[PDB]
Amino acid sequence: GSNLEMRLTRGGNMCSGRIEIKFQGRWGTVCDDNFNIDHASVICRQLECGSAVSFSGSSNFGEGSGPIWFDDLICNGNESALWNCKHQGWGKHNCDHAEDAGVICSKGADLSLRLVDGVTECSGRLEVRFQGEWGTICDDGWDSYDAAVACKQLGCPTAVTAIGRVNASKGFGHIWLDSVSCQGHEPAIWQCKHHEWGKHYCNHNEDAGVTCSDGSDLELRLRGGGSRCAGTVEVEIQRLLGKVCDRGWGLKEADVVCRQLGCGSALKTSYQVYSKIQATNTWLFLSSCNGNETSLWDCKNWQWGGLTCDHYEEAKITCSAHREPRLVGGDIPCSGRVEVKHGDTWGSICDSDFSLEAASVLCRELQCGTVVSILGGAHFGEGNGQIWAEEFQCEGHESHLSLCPVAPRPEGTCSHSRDVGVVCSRYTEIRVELKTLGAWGSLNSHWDIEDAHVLQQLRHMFHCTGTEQHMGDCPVTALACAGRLEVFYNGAWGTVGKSSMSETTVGVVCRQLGCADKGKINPAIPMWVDNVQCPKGPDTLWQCPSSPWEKREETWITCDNKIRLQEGPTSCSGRVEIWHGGSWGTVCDDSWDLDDAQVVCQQLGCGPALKAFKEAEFGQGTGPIWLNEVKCKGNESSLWDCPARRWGHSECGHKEDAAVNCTD
Amino acid sequence: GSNLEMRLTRGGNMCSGRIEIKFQGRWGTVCDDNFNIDHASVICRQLECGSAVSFSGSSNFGEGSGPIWFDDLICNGNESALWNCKHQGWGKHNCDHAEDAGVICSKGADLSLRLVDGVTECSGRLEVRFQGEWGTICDDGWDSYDAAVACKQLGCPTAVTAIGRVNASKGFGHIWLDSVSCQGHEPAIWQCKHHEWGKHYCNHNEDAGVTCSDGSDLELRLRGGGSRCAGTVEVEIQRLLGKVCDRGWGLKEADVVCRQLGCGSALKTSYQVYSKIQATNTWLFLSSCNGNETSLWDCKNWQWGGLTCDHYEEAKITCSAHLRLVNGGGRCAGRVEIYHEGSWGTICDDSWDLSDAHVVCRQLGCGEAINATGSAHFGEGTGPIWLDEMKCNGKESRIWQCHSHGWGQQNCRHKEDAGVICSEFMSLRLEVFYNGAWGT
Amino acid sequence: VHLTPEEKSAVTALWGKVNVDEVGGEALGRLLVVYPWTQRFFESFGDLSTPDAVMGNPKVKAHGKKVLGAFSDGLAHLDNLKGTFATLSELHCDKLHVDPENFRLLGNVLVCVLAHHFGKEFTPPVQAAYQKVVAGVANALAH
Amino acid sequence: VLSPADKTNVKAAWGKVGAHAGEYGAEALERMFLSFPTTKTYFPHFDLSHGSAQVKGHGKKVADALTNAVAHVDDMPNALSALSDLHAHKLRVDPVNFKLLSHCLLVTLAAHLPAEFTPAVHASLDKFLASVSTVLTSKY
Amino acid sequence: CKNYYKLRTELPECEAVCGKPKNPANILGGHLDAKGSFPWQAKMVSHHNLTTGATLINEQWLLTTAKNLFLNHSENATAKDIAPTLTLYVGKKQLVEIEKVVLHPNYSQVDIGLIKLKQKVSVNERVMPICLPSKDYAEVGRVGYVSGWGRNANFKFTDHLKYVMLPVADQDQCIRHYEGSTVPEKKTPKSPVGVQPILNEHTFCAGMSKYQEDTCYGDAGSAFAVHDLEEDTWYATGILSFDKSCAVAEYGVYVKVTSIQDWVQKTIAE
Ligand code: HEM
Ligand code: HEM
Ligand SMILES: *[C@@H]1O[C@H](CO)[C@@H](O[C@@H]2O[C@H](CO)[C@@H](O)[C@H](O)[C@H]2NC(C)=O)[C@H](O)[C@H]1NC(C)=O
Ligand SMILES: *[C@@H]1O[C@H](CO)[C@@H](O[C@@H]2O[C@H](CO)[C@@H](O)[C@H](O)[C@H]2NC(C)=O)[C@H](O)[C@H]1NC(C)=O
Ligand SMILES: *[C@@H]1O[C@H](CO)[C@@H](O)[C@H](O)[C@H]1NC(C)=O
Ligand SMILES: *[C@@H]1O[C@H](CO)[C@@H](O)[C@H](O)[C@H]1NC(C)=O
Ligand SMILES: *[C@@H]1O[C@H](CO)[C@@H](O)[C@H](O)[C@H]1NC(C)=O
Ligand SMILES: *[C@@H]1O[C@H](CO)[C@@H](O)[C@H](O)[C@H]1NC(C)=O
Ligand SMILES: *[C@@H]1O[C@H](CO)[C@@H](O)[C@H](O)[C@H]1NC(C)=O
Ligand SMILES: *[C@@H]1O[C@H](CO)[C@@H](O)[C@H](O)[C@H]1NC(C)=O
Ligand SMILES: *[C@@H]1O[C@H](CO)[C@@H](O)[C@H](O)[C@H]1NC(C)=O
Ligand SMILES: [Ca+2]
Ligand SMILES: [Ca+2]
Ligand SMILES: [Ca+2]
Ligand SMILES: [Ca+2]
Ligand SMILES: [Ca+2]
Ligand SMILES: [Ca+2]
Ligand SMILES: [Ca+2]
Ligand SMILES: [Ca+2]
Ligand SMILES: [Ca+2]
Ligand SMILES: [Ca+2]
Ligand SMILES: [Ca+2]
Ligand SMILES: [Ca+2]
Repeated sequence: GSNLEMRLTRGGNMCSGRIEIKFQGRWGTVCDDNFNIDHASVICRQLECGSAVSFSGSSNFGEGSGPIWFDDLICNGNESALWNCKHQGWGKHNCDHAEDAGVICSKGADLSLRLVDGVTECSGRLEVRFQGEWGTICDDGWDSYDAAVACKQLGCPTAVTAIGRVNASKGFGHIWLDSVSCQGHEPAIWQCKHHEWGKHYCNHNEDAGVTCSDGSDLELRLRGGGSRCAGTVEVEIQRLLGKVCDRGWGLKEADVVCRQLGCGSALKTSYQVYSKIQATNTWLFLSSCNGNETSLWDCKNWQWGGLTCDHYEEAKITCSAHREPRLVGGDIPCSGRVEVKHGDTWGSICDSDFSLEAASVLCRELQCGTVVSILGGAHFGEGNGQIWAEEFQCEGHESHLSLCPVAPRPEGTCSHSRDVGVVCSRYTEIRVELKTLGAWGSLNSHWDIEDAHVLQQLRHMFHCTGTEQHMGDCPVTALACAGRLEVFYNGAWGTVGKSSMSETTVGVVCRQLGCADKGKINPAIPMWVDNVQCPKGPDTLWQCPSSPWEKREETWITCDNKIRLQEGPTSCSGRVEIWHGGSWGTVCDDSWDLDDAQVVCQQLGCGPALKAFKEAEFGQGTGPIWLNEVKCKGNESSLWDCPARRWGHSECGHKEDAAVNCTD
Repeated sequence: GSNLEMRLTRGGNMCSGRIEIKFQGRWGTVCDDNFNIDHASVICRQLECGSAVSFSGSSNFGEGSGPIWFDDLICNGNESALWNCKHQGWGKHNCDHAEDAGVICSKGADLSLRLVDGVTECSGRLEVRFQGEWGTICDDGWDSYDAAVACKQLGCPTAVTAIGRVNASKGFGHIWLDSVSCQGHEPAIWQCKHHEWGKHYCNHNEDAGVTCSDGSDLELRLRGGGSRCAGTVEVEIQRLLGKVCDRGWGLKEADVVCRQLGCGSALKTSYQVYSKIQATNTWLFLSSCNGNETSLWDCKNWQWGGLTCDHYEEAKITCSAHLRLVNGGGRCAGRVEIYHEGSWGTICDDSWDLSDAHVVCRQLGCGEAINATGSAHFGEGTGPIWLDEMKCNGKESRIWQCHSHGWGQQNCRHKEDAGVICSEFMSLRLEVFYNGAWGT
Repeated sequence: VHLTPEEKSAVTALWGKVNVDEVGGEALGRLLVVYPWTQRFFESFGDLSTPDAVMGNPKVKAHGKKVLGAFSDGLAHLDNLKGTFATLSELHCDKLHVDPENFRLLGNVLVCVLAHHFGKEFTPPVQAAYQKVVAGVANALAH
Repeated sequence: VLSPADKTNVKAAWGKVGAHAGEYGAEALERMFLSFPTTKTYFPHFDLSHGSAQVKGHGKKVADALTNAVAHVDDMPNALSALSDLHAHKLRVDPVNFKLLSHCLLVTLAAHLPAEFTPAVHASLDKFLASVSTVLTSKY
Repeated sequence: CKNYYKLRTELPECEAVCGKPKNPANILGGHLDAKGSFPWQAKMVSHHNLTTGATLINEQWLLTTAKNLFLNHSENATAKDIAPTLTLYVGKKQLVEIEKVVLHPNYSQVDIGLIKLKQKVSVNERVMPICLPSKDYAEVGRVGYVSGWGRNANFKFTDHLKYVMLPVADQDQCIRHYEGSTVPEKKTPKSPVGVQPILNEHTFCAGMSKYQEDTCYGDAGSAFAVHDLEEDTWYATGILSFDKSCAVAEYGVYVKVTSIQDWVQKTIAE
């Protein structure tokens, strides 16, 4: 050529705008057809304008005038000038004036990136300089890849690159970039695909930002719920305390948070409020979490600020370790002293604040079935540590103890001598070998395919139906109230052998007959069974292995009293306690007059009553409350004959446990 | 030139008729294009015939014959002659002889007003005479000021002026006047601002009327309600029966009616029927008025007749002249009830002693206390328990400032709501129970 | 059509709290801004290009006050709307040549202004009542 | 026509509408049904009473469509092509009903967002709703 | 013979007058036609009550768009059954019976159809044909007056006739606005309104006026009346074809009347 001159028109400065070439003394444009960054680089180098920041071809710099010179330029990048690639003619083009190609050159744009108004030198609102003036970046299409590119471009930690300005307000001035599409490896934010500079409809409320952190100053915790891992989510990112907006916050993100904190799964998107929390104007916005993420920081496109959580609440959560129970000190699997982990510390529970509903929730959560009994007074051993002063107000249907409403008390409840114990139903311990009496024996006399199917859980005659989850739910077969032991089998009655009759077997018999918890052996039809040995856990005699039925001086037993007086100077004075439903309960004081005291005193065995006490004179009792509002006539032989709101469903509390004072 | 003689032809007299100007030795008419009251006023002042009554462009005065000199004129009103506005050229026009414009001036006008089909000579359906033809007036924009202007123009006692024709049927012919706008000082009705004569957007059903009266023959009372100040509103105007329609009738006019009858204010727009009353063709329609007036006739723009209250109903009126202790069997005894979080709450009797009773009794001003009853002695309360363990020393003046367990922190039930029996509590059974002891 | 007494009461109660000096000017400015061809009739009111110029025009505010006074007059006579607006309809039809649709546009703009100032108080029932009111005003003021 | 400033204002206004869009659309439909009873003739199978679940769901759908149009404000004829064919052929909704619904949507936004319903934003939202109505009724 | 008429004879014949309105003037937007400044404008109503527009060109014929004549009709429908369907109103409300309607042979490329009345209409101040131009007034910058019986800003068919002063726009800009790049291999359906116009060498475009007011549904067929100040005569420069540009599409597409003048003359002479 050597006589052709070109210029860039309508681009703010001399190194940007439409491509215009002079030929035959006429200013003409260039098509966008087969136009890419190679042509822009060639043009920018030709004008001594540096490299090519970007190229545009839809006449974004306006529609030019004059004849289009080139249509399909094939430029590989290393050309001396634009009018040297092959193209397809000088003035031949199937183009319009809407296809004028425009370029933006390096020394004209003079691009640079910076972070403004953040909690750190690498966080806050992202601002880009274009043609000498600073402008923000619209957050449309702004995601973790863009944040990573920006963080690595500013040259500071890129371990975790969140999006959203931390606490910066809306920027002032232009908004240059929009819909930035980075792959995560571009040298700078403007080498990525994006909308043309300044072409968008974004307001300044949508300014994009980043949070460049080295995965070490991101902290998450739950505050206000009375435990380490139950309460409102409170994120601390680079010393800035904020919360999580509950928009698109379900059990998946909650489970992610719980796994991050190390408290198993998430049960509830709320909590029982124990303490207030500081108000924080910055929020964390989660787009979507898969649910298997080891941490919330590994979720996809979580904004740290930059939006308003006005019509949404703070993200609340209750992990399954708020009150995570366990049973220790029990020889059989599903029995033992109750120990509940209040977040991270294991501690026992007093027997005066653990109702049958709470024990049922405990047995259900621990996959232990239903509750058999509540054994107070540290039955399974003295627990070392602390005693939680929380009274569980369980309804009885909660999946976990964490969901139970809790009413803590300020004062100490009791010493470790009154640790509560709970015995659940599933005592099978089967792995085919089965463990009873402390011996690991091997169980096919009555082993069907349903028993094998149930053994789903992973000479006893299991009767599984193939549906129950655990072998404990399977009805197992292995075999007034003071006299000779008689057993009914094959349509005939017979005695029970006294050989190898331990105290556990007598207790099991008494509990099954529902008139005591223990018993004693006393001296004196054929004999059906002999050598009965009961393990701990079965409430019925027929779950005890023994010698086979041999139809051919016997077990005379006297069960203990159903009613006893506890915490008294003598055996005929103290808080009244009765036995029913498997566990020792108490009697409320509602209308507890002297007739009730007379009935109790004559049932214990000693003489007349003196004074019927009220409101837990001798202290709160163990187990549940069985009897309340007893209208004894003063002549009933036993307390069970008097009308009352018998056997549970009583609105009384353990602070109103009745008491009597009988003659010695 | 300045020697153009102008004449009006075939319009009754010299001041009314079709315009006709002599130029170039020939007489020519004028187009009606862009012809308004300004051109008519210019023509009238050219002949010294006064103001411009109206103008006609449909060649009603008669077909012309000659070179139409003017077609389009832009006259603002103040011109020394018709040949001074932007007449867009002389002789040039796009009319025919059927578009010739007439004009009627004040001096030659035979304008007149009359009342027809009314109870008296001062009321009825108003009518006006235009071009020797008697026509009616539409009632749109016909307010009390127009009524007063018409009454003054006709000439008879005009102390009270009321719009609305009395019992008058629809008129016949033309509606020569419409949308009259008078300020009340015009000598006649045509000096007011209104629409062009003959041009209207009404029908003869909306024929405007007037009721000129001195206020001595206007009577109102309530009939059918037995008492004088309850029942439907019956109207007597110029010895004519009538009833008030409820269109635009609220309590504000109802209390005006009640004050006029002298029975206090208004209570409701309904009454209990006592006797049957006849139905009158004419009605009283009240547009609106403030409500502080001393009489119904004294508030602005009330229409008497002239419309049918068929879509609406008759207007009726009936004038005005047609901490705590709960369940205690007394004032200073009962369950101690406290208020918190916008709900009444109770206090559990846990560790409730006579010190707490003294505190709650002195807070309520009931002196000291005799008893501290528990187990819901005065019935179980219905409200969440706020305080559980009260540790008052028996000296403070308030109960909530004690060493309780906090609001909402309790382990009790409503079956043991605390109650007190203060010394000031008194019961009667003759024996009086004061200071916790019975006596004569 | 006749307006129900409950609708009349709601309309009157909502109009009692209407700032007469500002609501009409707001409605007129919003009309001139949203529908620019309505600025043709107000070429004597000064600058009317920028929306801020239209809303801040003192002449527009005064004329909006007059318009809202006319709406109040028509509200006091909701049952007789043609009679009270006959002179205004004649003025707009002859002296100004205002298209009747501009009246409905201003009515809808006024409804939006009322909603804007009254928030949730402008319930769908009172909006329907005011829609009937403005439709009646436009019909009485047209042709 | 939607100027770039008008498109910016519409985008900002609908962004600050945000999650309340479904019940905004339900309220707009309710206001259209009450204020303009002639629009109820296109929903003979709907429960048109206040607080209806079906009307609330349809308002949610309408607001979702408007949000899609706002996101594709530069390509509205393509974003609303299916809705255009629907409203123009299957339902044959007269465009005057579209203008009534646009007015009711404007009333809803004014009642719920008074601080942000500036005359410029109100004009921009009216232009956007007119564009949506013209796109939907183009094939009518 | 009387006014609004001229004598066409060197016994004689008295015909109407080319577009000389009694009171000449000086649709979303305003400009209410209070003085009846557009006598040539006619209101065409289909069977299913969609008001449209048609323009008087002589005492007996009217120019409209084939898309207007095909409303509530099948795409295969002929011109014989279209005529009984249409109802035509000229003047205030003067119903005029349609003897026959003849479509353009290339009605898919030139959106024009002719309407012939049963009897010649009585020309007066409210009914008067517009004159087909002898020149090309569609040169860019010319401001023509577009009357209209179509919809208004509320999409309700306007009760009163309205008009707008729409200046013709650059053709390349109009195709670029509707099609892609004025070249056949790069044209795309880029209309801001769903439907796309019939843009070719026989049609020009006129943008919105200075108040962003344009033509909406029902304005099709209305003449792009151009006031020739030299001879004070009104010429139908174009017949509005793409009325769907209410306010979204910046340009309304008007088919040039000069391109169809030969065909309309051959028709107006059977
Ligand atoms: C919709 C209800 C409307 C009402 C109740 C109303 C009321 C009024 C009032 C009270 C006046 C004053 C008359 C005078 O000063 O003599 C007036 C005049 C006027 N109106 Fe309206 N108006 C309405 C709508 C409109 C609209 C929509 C427009 C234009 C698009 C408009 C344009 C005008 C103009 C230009 C004037 C004369 C202003 C002047 O002379 O300075 N009006 N109208
Ligand atoms: C901005 C204006 C409008 C928008 C964005 C809009 C949007 C929608 C959407 C998203 C649907 C759902 C289509 C589907 O689920 O398949 C729909 C359906 C429908 N629309 Fe609209 N619409 C608008 C205006 C209107 C108006 C004004 C009416 C009637 C007065 C109307 C009548 C209907 C009907 C009858 C349906 C069918 C609903 C059904 O069958 O359950 N649309 N529209
Ligand atoms: C966002 O938060 C940061 C950190 O709290 C703010 O930066 C501090 O601003 C105060 C001014 O009150 C200075 O005294 C500190 O030195 C700043 N700290 C740092 C690390 O820069 C920042 O101003 C906040 N931006 C807002 C509120 O828009
Ligand atoms: C012309 O318009 C009429 C009336 O709108 C259409 O008749 C209706 O057609 C639809 C669809 O077939 C029916 O559901 C209605 O019941 C018809 N209404 C009637 C007959 O009164 C007619 O289909 C239209 N012609 C077309 C679309 O070609
Ligand atoms: C989580 O699951 C998704 C698919 O649901 C999978 O793509 C991803 O790799 C998983 N991540 C981990 C850490 O297991
Ligand atoms: C029971 O009564 C006797 C006699 O009144 C008394 O001595 C004894 O202390 C009482 N029991 C208790 C526990 O106080
Ligand atoms: C109105 O009443 C007067 C007086 O009673 C009577 O002369 C006149 O005929 C009546 N007009 C009617 C009934 O139209
Ligand atoms: C009624 O109140 C108005 C105030 O608008 C006042 O002008 C008028 O004088 C009052 N009338 C009486 C009788 O008090
Ligand atoms: C109140 O106290 C006195 C004496 O302490 C007692 O005689 C009386 O029965 C008590 N009454 C109640 C209702 O507690
Ligand atoms: C069109 O409107 C007329 C009334 O002008 C009516 O009689 C006719 O039934 C309508 N036709 C349709 C298809 O709606
Ligand atoms: C229709 O188009 C053809 C060529 O495409 C042309 O020859 C013919 O003249 C056109 N029709 C008319 C009436 O001009
Ligand atoms: Ca290209
Ligand atoms: Ca090419
Ligand atoms: Ca965004
Ligand atoms: Ca088995
Ligand atoms: Ca008790
Ligand atoms: Ca008892
Ligand atoms: Ca004339
Ligand atoms: Ca003339
Ligand atoms: Ca009237
Ligand atoms: Ca108690
Ligand atoms: Ca106390
Ligand atoms: Ca307590």
